[PDB]
Amino acid sequence: NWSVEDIVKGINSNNLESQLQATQAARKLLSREKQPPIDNIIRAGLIPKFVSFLGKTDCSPIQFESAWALTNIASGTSEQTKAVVDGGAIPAFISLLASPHAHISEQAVWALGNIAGDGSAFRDLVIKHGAIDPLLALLAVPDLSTLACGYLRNLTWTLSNLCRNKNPAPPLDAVEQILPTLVRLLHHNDPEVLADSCWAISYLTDGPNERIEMVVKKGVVPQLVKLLGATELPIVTPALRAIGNIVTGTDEQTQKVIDAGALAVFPSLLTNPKTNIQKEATWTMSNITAGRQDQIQQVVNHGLVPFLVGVLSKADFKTQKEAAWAITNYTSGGTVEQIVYLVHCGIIEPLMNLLSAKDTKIIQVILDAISNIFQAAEKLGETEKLSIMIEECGGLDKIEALQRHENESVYKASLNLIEKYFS
Amino acid sequence: GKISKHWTGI
Repeated sequence: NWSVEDIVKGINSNNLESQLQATQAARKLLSREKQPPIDNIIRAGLIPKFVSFLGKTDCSPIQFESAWALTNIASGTSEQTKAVVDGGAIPAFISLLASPHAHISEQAVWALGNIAGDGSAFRDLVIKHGAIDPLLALLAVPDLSTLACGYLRNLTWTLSNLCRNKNPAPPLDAVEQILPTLVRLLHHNDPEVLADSCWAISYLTDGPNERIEMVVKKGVVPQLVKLLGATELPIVTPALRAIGNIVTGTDEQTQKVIDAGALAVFPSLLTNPKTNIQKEATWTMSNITAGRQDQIQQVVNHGLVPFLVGVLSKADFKTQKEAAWAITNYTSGGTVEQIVYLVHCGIIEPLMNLLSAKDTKIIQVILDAISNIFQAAEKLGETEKLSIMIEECGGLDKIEALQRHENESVYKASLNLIEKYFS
Repeated sequence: GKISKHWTGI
């Protein structure tokens, strides 16, 4: 393991071979686990030299070594990635994509992935330099299965970074050019390719309805639903996120998710041991119950109300919070019959128990569900019958103490509930 | 987000 000083010497020699030996030595240093001396290599002014070696077509070994060395530097902080880009590395790396040498092309893929992964500005700059055509050409084979596994995973991951951040989101024509290939990857058998593919789709669906639409039009929902029930957490997580983003769109878009059979997967998702899965499953449910009355009926038919009642009863506070939203949306847009069914499932007790929460936000969401529920009772003149259940559980108190509160909306609704159904 | 590589060596 050479010293940075010696590496500088080798690179400064006008000896191609000496430069090769010094670059490899640089690569090995930047490969350590114990904090690679990235900042020193940068201050030493080596980046421009490395970028220069990327263009030495007659010495592929130094193309590889320097590509690798640059990749690890680009894998650092934004300041470090910026250094690589500032060195002119982008067009040099795109030129390597078409190298007859797979290991070199692969490093270029990897390098661009880290550059694009720094943020939207670098992501777009990489796109402006025309990285998309070359990248897509690499996956231009009839059956993905004939590609080396490790190589396919790298490309997938890099394409994923080209889909990622939101300020701004990737260029629309870039997304369109990418989608077809991305969809082939979403249908591939490698568990890692499947995971990153799902992350890419989850990014493309994090935005305006128009964004969700171009992904939905590619018929990916059914595959997403299938992945939604995979046995690997790494696949489930991004699939559920993508599903979650899609149900934030139009009711027509949400219906594609329900038609694909997504709801049958929620019994296990809403009881998943993984706190995060449970929380995003409930979130997804709250945007489904915010749909039409016929979609709320689908929630009911799949027997998901008891599951919502359960999560609201016992779960991480953040999961319970989404549950409240789900119930408030359900109570807000559902029929009288659907709301009655909700009460027969036992929503009152656990909903009351949450009024003690120390989070003003969940108290407003719940008092809202209570208003909604009473409003339904009113059409059944069974108001008084509910007004007792809420006393029973011991809610008449919490709504009572919620009069003498602090946040207006709260004691405004609290009080409004008292004088009208109780006192 | 970002990932570095490390092995080989000749």
